[PDB]
Amino acid sequence: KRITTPYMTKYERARVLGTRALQIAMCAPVMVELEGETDPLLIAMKELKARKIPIIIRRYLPDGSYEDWGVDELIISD
Amino acid sequence: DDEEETYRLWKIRKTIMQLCHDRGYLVTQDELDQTLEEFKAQFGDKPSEGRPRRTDLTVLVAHNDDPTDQMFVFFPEEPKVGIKTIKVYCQRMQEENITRALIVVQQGMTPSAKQSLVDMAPKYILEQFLQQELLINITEHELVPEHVVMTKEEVTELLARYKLRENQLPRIQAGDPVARYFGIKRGQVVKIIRPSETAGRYITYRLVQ
Amino acid sequence: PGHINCIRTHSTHPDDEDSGPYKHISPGDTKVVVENGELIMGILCKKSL
Amino acid sequence: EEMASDELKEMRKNLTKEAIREHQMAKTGGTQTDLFTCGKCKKKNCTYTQVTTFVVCNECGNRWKFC
Amino acid sequence: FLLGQSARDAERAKDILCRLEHTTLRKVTANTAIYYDPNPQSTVVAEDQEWVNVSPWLLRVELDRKHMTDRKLTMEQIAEKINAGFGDDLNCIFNDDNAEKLVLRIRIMNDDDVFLRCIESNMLTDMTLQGIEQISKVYMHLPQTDNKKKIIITEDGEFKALQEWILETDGVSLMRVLSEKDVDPVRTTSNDIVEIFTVLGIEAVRKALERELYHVISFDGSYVNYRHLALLCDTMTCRGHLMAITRHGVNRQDTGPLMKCSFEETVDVL
Amino acid sequence: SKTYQDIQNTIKKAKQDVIEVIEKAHNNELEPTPGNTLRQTFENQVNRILNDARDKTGSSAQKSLSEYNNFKSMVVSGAKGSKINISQVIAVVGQQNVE
Amino acid sequence: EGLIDTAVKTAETGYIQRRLIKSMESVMVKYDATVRNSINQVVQLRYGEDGLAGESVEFQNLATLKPSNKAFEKKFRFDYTNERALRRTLQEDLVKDVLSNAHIQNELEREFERMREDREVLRVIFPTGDSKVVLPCNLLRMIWNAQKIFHINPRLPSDLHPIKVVEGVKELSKKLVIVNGDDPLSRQAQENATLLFNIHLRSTLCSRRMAEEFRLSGEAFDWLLGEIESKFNQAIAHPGEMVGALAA
Amino acid sequence: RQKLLKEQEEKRLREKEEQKKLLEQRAQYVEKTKNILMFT
Repeated sequence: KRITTPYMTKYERARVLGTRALQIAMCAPVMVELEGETDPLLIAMKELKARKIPIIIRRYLPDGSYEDWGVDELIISD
Repeated sequence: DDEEETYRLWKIRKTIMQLCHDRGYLVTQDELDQTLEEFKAQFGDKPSEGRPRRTDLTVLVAHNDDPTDQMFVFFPEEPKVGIKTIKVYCQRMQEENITRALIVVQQGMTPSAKQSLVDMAPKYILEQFLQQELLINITEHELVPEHVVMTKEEVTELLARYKLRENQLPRIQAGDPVARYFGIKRGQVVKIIRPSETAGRYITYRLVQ
Repeated sequence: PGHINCIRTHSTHPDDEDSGPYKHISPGDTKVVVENGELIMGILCKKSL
Repeated sequence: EEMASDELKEMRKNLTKEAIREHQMAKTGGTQTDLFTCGKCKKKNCTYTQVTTFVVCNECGNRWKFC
Repeated sequence: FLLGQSARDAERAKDILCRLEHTTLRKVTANTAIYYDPNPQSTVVAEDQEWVNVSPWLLRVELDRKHMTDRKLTMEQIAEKINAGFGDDLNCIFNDDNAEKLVLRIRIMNDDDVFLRCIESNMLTDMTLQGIEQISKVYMHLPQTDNKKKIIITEDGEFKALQEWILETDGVSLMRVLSEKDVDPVRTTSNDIVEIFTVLGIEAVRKALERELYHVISFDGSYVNYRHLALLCDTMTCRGHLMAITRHGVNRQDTGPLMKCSFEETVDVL
Repeated sequence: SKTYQDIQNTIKKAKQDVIEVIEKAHNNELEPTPGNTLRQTFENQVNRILNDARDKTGSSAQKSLSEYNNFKSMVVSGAKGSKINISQVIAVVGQQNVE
Repeated sequence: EGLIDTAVKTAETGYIQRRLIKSMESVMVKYDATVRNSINQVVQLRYGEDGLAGESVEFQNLATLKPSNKAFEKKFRFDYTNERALRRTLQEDLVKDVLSNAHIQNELEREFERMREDREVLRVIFPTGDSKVVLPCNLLRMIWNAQKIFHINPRLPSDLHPIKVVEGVKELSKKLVIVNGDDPLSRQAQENATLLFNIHLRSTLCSRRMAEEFRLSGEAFDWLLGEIESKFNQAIAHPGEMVGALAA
Repeated sequence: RQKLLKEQEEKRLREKEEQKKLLEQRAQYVEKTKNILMFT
C-alpha cells in the first residue's frame, strides 16, 4: 500500500552512491564483477547501474508512517 | 437624499438576497435579480418619511432542506444602535423556533452591544453587517474566488485521506468579510477554487480558527 | 551533438520578411533553422546560443 | 444653470469642456506602425519605441520587446 | 473601471471623476473677507442681493467660477451642506447663478469675534463639498496596453480588445468607491495589500499581492517562474493574517525558539 | 562625413524647436497639458523633443555604418554593447538627467 | 548619480534577500507529494499548484485558445464527409473504415465536443487571450523529432487511424498521474492538477491535425507517446527539494 | 434524430421542474407576506 513515487530522487541516488562507496572503501564485499577498476565511487556507480545495492530506503511520511523501498525495486533516474 | 437612499436600500436588498441564495436558503429567481423599477412600484419610493421605511422591508427566508430553519434581516433606524433594540428584537424572536438572524446597522454598533450579541450566541446566533458593506457583493469580485462551505462528513474524509490533522490546515479568522458573508464559524473548513495558470484548477482548503 | 531540431531568429532579422515572399529563403541569412543537429540557415547569435 | 443667460451658459459650457480636457492624461508617446503583429489580439496596429525596441499594441495592447 | 456608458464617452466620465475626487471650499473659494456690517440691509459693500432676501457681522466668502464649473457644482447644495453641517445656527444667503461675482453671506444668530475666524478656518481646511476623503485628486488616462483594456468575447469568437476610460486616484478608499454607481465592482482593484484584507478577504489579498509582485518583477523585462511567487504568497497568507517577513511577523509563528534567534532578536526570543 | 552633416542639421533643428517652445512659453501661448502644470508640460515637451532628436541622430549613425565595422558586429552579436552605445560614441551623447 | 544608486542598491538588496531567505527556510516537499514547513503545516497540496520542478518547464502556445469560431471548426473537427480529403491524407484501407463505421464518427464527435469544452474552460481561466503558457513537455518539438527520425515525409498518405490517436491520448491521460489514489477526492484532485497539460495535449494531438500537418505513422505515434510519458515523469518535482530557498 | 428529440423533452421536463419550484415559492410567499405584515 505504498503511495510514494516509484522513481528514485536525485538526493536519494547521491546518498546511496556515497554510502555504498564509503562501505567499499572500508573493505566490504562488492555485488558485481570488477573490470579492472579501483575507485570505490565508480564501483558504486557500476553497482547502481547493475541494481545490486544491499540498501533499502525508508521514506518517512509527514504523518509519521514510513515506507521501505529497495534500490533493486524502484526505477533509477540516471 | 431621497433617490440615493432608495438606490442604497435596493442595492442592500439585492445583496441580502444574493447572500441568502449563496448560503443555501431558497429564494425567488425574481427577487434574486430584480431591477429597481419594481422596487419603486412595490414600496413607494419615498424613504424620506414615507412608505419605504426601515423594519418594514425585512424578509424571512427558510433553508432548502430544512424548512424549519429561518433567519430574519432587521433594519434598525437608530444610527448608533444600542442594546435595548437588539434586546427587543431577540425577545420578539423568541416566540418562533428560529435561531439565526442578520442585523443591518446604519453605523458601527456600540461596543456594549457586541458583548450582548456574543452572550446569546449559543442560543440565538446573530451577526451584524454595516450598510456600507452591503452596497457591493464581494463574492462576484475578480480577486475573490468561488467559495464552497463544506460539510463535516467530507471534511473528515479529507482529513483522513491525506492523513493530515485539521490543525495543520491553513487558518482563516472569522473576521474575514467572506467568512461573515457565508456565516462560517469556528471549527469549519471552506473550499477554495482559484484559476491556476500553471495547472488549470487548484483547490485548497482553509480551516476557520 | 545528436539530432537537435529548433528554430530561432537572428538579431538583424527584418520583421517584414515572414509575411512576404522569401520566407524560407532569407536574403539576409536569418531565420535560424536546425534539422537533425545540422545548421541550415541563419546566423548564430545570443538569441540562439 | 438652465435659467442662466446665453453668454453665461456658453461660458459655463466652455469652462466645463476645458476642465474635462484638462482632467485627462497624456497618451503614451511612440512610433505607431502596422509592421508588428500583436500576439494578444492578432491585429497589426501598434506602437514601437527604441531604447532594445519595445512593442506596444495599438488595439489589443500586447506588450513585448525585441533585442 | 467605469461600468455604465461612461466608459466610452468622457463627458459622462468627468462627473464620475469629480464625485470621486475630494473637493473642499479651499479648492473653490478665491477670497474670504469678514466685515462688521451693523445693519443687514445697510450692506457696506455694493451688492444687490440682500434686500431681496429680506448680527453685526458677516463673512463675504466669494467663490471662483472656473473651479466651480470644472467640478460642476451649484450654490444650492453648497448652502445646504454649510447649513446642515453646522446645525441650524447660521444663515447662509447664497447668490443667484446670473451675477458675475459668486459672493456669499454667512451670518450667525442665536469671544464672539474669534468664533467667525475659527469657523471659517475649520470649514475652509476641510468641508467635503463633493467627494470622499483620502482621495486627493483623480486622473483620466486611456489604456494603451492590454493590462487595462476591456476584454469581451465577441459573437464571432475574437476577443477584440476595447478601449474604455479608466481612472487613477492618489489615495486608498476602495470601500467607498465600489459602492458608487457607474463603477465596475468586479475589476476595480486597490493596489494596496492591507486595505483589501478589510474589504474582500485573505484570498483576494493573496491574489492582489501575487499580481503586484509579478508587475514589479516583470517591469524591467526580467522573468521569474510563477511557482516561486505562489510559494511566497502562500507562506505570507498561511496563518490567515498577513504575517510580515520582518522580525514582527515571523517570530510570532510557533516555529521554535532556536529558529527565531537565528534571524534577529536572539536574546529576546531565547 | 555626410552623417556628420545630418547630425548637425538635426541638432540645429532641435535647438530651433526648443527655442521656439521657450518663446511660446514666455509669451503665454503654450497651454497646460492635461494632468500637468505649465512647467511640467514645458519640461515634458522639451524632453520629448530632445529624445526624438537623439533617436534620429542614432538611427542616422547606425544606417551609415559598414558591414566591416566592429562596433556594429559586436552589437548585433550581442556579446558586449548596444545600439545606444554606438549612438553616444558617434552621433551624440544625450541628456544628462539627475534624479 | 549612477554610482550612488549602485552603492545604495548593494546595501539594500542584501538585507532584502536575507529577510526573504529567512522566512521560507524550512519549506520543503515531503514524500507525501505536498509542500509543508517545519511545523508540518500544509502550505500547498502540490508544489506550484501542479507538483512539477521548475527546471523542466518551457514556454509553449495554446492552439485552441483565441481562434475564431469558424476557424476552430475547420481545424479540430476532422470532417468525415469529404472522401477526397481522406484519400489524400489517410490511405485507402482507412477511408472506407472511417466512412462506413459510425462508432468512429461518434467517437470523433465526442472528441470535438470535449475539445470545445476545453476551449471554453481555457477562455474562462485565461482571460485577455494569452497563448504563451509554460508546460513540461514541448509537444511540437517532440512531433518534429519524430518526423525527422521516422522520415514521415509529409506528402504521402500516412497510416494512422484516428481511433488509434484517440485511444492513445486517453491512455496517456490515464498514465500521467499526480494524485495517486482511486478515491473520488483523489481522482478529482488529479483531474484538477493535470488539467492544463491534458488540454494542451488534446489540442495538439487531434484527428485532423495529426493527418494534415504531422502525418505521423503508428510507430511514430507510439514513440511520441512513450517520449511524452517519460519526459513528464522526469519533470515531476522530486520530494525533499528545498523549494523555499529556491524561491527566495 | 430520436436522440435529439428525447434530449429536447428532457429539457422540457427540466423546465416543468422550474415551474414547480416557482409555484412552491409563491405558495410559501403567500404565507410569508403575512409575517412580513405583522412584523410591522
